[PDB]
Amino acid sequence: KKELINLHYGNWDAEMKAYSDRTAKYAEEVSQVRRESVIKERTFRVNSVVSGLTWDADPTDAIKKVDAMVSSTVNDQNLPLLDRLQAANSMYNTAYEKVVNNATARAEVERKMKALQAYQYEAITNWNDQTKPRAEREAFDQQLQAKHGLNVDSSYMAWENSRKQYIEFQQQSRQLQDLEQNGLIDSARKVNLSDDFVGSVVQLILYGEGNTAALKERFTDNRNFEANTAGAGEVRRLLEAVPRMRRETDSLRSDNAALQVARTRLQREGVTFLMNADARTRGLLESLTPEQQAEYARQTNQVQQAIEQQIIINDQRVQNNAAELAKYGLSEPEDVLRKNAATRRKLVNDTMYQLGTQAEQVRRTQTSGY
Amino acid sequence: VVSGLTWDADPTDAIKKVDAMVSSTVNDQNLPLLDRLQAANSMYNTAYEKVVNNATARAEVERKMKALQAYQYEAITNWNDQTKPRAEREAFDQQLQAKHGLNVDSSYMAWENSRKQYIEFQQQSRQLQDLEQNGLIDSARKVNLSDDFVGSVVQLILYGEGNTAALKERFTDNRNFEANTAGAGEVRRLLE
Amino acid sequence: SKTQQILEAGNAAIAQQAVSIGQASQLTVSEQEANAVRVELGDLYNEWRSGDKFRSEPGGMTKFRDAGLARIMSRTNITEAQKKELINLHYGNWDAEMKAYSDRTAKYAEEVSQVRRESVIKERTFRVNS
Amino acid sequence: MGGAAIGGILGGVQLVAGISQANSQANAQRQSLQAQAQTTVDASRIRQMEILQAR
Amino acid sequence: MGGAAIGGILGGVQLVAGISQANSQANAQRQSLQAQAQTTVDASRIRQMEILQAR
Amino acid sequence: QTNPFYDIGGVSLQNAIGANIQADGANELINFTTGVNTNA
Amino acid sequence: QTNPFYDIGGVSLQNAIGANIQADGANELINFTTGVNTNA
Amino acid sequence: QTNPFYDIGGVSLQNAIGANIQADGANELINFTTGVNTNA
Repeated sequence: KKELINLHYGNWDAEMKAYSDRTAKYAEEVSQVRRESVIKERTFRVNSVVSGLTWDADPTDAIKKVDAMVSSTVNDQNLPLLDRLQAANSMYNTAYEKVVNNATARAEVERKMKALQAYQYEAITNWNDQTKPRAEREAFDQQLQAKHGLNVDSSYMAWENSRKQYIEFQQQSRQLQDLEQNGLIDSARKVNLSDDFVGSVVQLILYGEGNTAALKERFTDNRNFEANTAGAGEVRRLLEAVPRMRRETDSLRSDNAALQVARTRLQREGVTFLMNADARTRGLLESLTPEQQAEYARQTNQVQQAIEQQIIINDQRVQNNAAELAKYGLSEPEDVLRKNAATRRKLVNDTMYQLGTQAEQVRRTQTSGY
Repeated sequence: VVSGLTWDADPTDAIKKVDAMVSSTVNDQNLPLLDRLQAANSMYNTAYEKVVNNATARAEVERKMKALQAYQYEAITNWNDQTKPRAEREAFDQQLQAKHGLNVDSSYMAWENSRKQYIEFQQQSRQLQDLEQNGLIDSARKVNLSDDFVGSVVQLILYGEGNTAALKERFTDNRNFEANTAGAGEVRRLLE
Repeated sequence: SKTQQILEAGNAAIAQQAVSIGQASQLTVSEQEANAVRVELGDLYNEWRSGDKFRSEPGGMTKFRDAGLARIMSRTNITEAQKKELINLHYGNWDAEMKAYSDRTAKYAEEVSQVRRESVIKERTFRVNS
Repeated sequence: MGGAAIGGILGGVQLVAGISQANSQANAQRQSLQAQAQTTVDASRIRQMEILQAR
Repeated sequence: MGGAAIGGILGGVQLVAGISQANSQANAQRQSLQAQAQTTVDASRIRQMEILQAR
Repeated sequence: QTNPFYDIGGVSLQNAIGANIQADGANELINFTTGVNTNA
Repeated sequence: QTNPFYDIGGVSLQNAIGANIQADGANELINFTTGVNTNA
Repeated sequence: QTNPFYDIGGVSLQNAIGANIQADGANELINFTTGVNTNA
């Protein structure tokens, strides 16, 4: 029976292997079509730009446009490093071939290709290191791109957006302080509003959509003292602590489940459960005639009490973590937080805009009768 | 998801999505143990086959298969035991799943929903107490509404069409000055 | 030929190094297998060019490159230098196709610019003449 | 009815129920944030009206 | 659906997002400038009305 | 509910695809499989 | 999405031109490659 | 009231299924036999 069922299950596994191969072909075709469309669009724009020059046209604008297009291609986050490097190679080679006769433009294109050479040398080494996390490797890759000046044009827009968001956050904090000073908002409400500010900012930085690394670097720069009391330190602490404590909470839940399973097995089977317990339960615990088996039950009572106490401590710590997470508003599941970031920030901004409008009305009506 | 990786792509996101899908499959109550185990095995096998050339991904997938194998070894003994009731067997199976880190996302979502429900319960009880002394509701309507509210909570916990076991665990078992109020004690007694 | 998947660090580094940036770069078992895979790559390129696959298929250039890389990387019994040479040949074919596409796009842009300039010049000349 | 259509629609309704449950959580938080903002604005407006009367 | 169809449409989604993401903030800046100009005009006309009533 | 999915495997795959389309037009499916938000 | 673009190269170029048209009717494309603003 | 139900047995089963449909569109029947709520 065992060998027949094993044969049948292996046959099923082989057929599922074939099905997975077909699905792999489908998904590969889809991704390949997407990447080819993007590359062809970028290359067509570059080519039609570089081909518009006449017999005596100045190529400075064409070279600048090619550089901006290469900036867009290299900084594109949906493409792999190989495709981006190869597309940049094609664009730069076409630009060199078309404008080969102009000495100054040829020298500029050669300098750009040497910059691309050095960037390729460093990015190949940085990208293929398996001892480095994906997020930090991506951050270092963007840092290298900014170092060689490839993505300055593309990164400037996001940098300006992040600066505007930071200025808006500081203005909101100062506005809330002035709102307390005028008397429109009580002290209790300000705690909730500031917690909302910090939670919305952290949600945008962590679970938001798009390359929000610019705002993360903006808030991480503790050297800047501009409104450090506004809550920048709180935002940095939350950014450092939220993923770590979520992982800790998940591990504590797993440990609590292990302890509950161990206690249930100990109650149902007795001391015999300790004979063939798996390694993890043995580590957690570390951290004959019926008479001897009755002494074993007496010891089992104390073991169960200790297990229950450890469960209580772990549950209390998990409760504390979840409570002070929900204090800010980041206790929702990852998908829910991801879908509910931009709207939350927009609601915060609209609420503060209404508050500022009312405060402005009150202040404007403050006029002397003399 | 697994096959969308490029020649030089990093499979961290793909492995996380595989983890989420296996969590959804194993936690699914509408499938038997054999179907869930077999589907999870096929998913892990495909993921391992498509990332064999990456050492870190291979090690991660191998460790997750070891965890799933331990879960299968325990759940074979758990599920086929005929001396236990269905509710106890399902509770022990959920504890086994949470022990090996399989149903992480679903368990976290259920716990968060139960926490929100309990906070709403406390806030509604406090609102009832405020209403009684505010003069809006007299004593008789107040006690009738309190009885109706407690009965509705108990009915939701018992006969609700969902995974309400988390709220039952929250009510019956408590850590510090939670579930120790008169209303929560009455809810525990009614549940029993 | 298996589908594209994740490579080792060394193989991926070799594949990305073969992208020659700048105008400064252009039987035993291993030799026999390298010759066979080179012949296979040449036949694949000939089939793609003659069959009009670069235009009819939606993912032409990317699919050609991915197929070439799949044929090259599926052979684990090939020395690193031979793999570099094969990938260089494949990238040269890809660059030739890209150059042909560039010539076609350049012709299109030249035609558009010439038409516009001719229209303006003919307007002005007709006005002066009349 | 039939033999396969019933199973197909049962599976489909299960999947739709799960997806709509996730979307329902998202929309519930949407409305919760809406209500919180509206309550804050209303309280501030009441405070402003009281200040104007005192003035 | 299809193999090259859905891939084409989802590549087009990325392309159209990239193209229109430049115009989006330009339109937003236009809207903000118009809003601040209208606020300036409204405040100035309120002050003018006060001056006329006093005179 | 389209022939390529039949070619990939089974008819129940068509059932799953139709279920996703009826749910959100395969928005979550496209987002989770490819990483592209069809309706941002 | 026109035969000249197919003749220039691929079907992917047709997809790119269709994306440009769906975005702004190739306004940005014509401005970038040629320097003429169709919609001033 | 469908040919498969006649194939299972009798015309009386067809009458029973018609009664189920006229009652709630076989909602209670589907829920009780299968455990899936068609109309949650």
